[PDB]
Amino acid sequence: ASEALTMIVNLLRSQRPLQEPTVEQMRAGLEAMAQMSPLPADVELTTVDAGGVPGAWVRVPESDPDRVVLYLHGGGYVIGSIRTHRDLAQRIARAARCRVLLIDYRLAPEHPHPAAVEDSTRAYRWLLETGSDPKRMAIAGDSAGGGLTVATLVALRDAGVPLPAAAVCLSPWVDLEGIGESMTTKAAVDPMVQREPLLRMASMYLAGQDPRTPLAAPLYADLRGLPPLLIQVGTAETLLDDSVRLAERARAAGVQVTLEPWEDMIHVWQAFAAMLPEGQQAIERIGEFLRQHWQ
Repeated sequence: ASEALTMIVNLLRSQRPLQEPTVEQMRAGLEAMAQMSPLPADVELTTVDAGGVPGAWVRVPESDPDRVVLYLHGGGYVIGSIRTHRDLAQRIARAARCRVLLIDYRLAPEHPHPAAVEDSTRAYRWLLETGSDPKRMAIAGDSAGGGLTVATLVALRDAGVPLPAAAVCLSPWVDLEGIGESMTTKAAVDPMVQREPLLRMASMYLAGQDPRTPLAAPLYADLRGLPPLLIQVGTAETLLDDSVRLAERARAAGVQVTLEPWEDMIHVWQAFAAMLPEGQQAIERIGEFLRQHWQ
């Protein structure tokens, strides 16, 4: 991997964003880290009420105004915000040549499952209500937001809502128990995600609900009929086997899955694209995949 990976690893091993002592310190810590990425002057951000869910439209000069990604940020269902993920959103907008709707879905512990899924589905329905066409749409998200992407598709499908052209999951979190093999075998190389913080956040999100509740943990959901999926994951991830198991489940359900394991990459490495070449390479691939499914 690029030597730049070492710089990102060193940042993460010191900041330990998922290990802050309180939820508010975790939230603030991630916001502080996100501030480090230079947000380009050509990005246009417009706040919107996306049918009862706050959001921001993220547009760049070459955004096709009729193509839209609904972007579901990471943060364990507990942290993250429009501020933390606006840079990743604009990078995707730029690569896919589309608009991104970045939503502020309800967070746990204040608002446990199923609040996040209610909000994601509501935002998607609002996009349809306001004139976006499924064939020009996609849903994407990282980490918890990658799990949320799958859950949102399931819930939309089950409600008879037309599904979008494609979806993208970046290091998705789909196993709230942390029982994948890599949770043990990649613990040494993962500078961000370990089982203890995952269980901590899962508890906040679940509020005592079964950790295999399908819309919370879509490893246990019925995935038949989902649109083409791209799953990007790094091999230096405790969450590697979340992606592997998701791909297995989706393919078994007839979904057209592309599982892309990026050698030596860390969790949501795409977010570090300002400094990490593989991050920008992976984002370019996301744009290629989306544009292909929108042809």
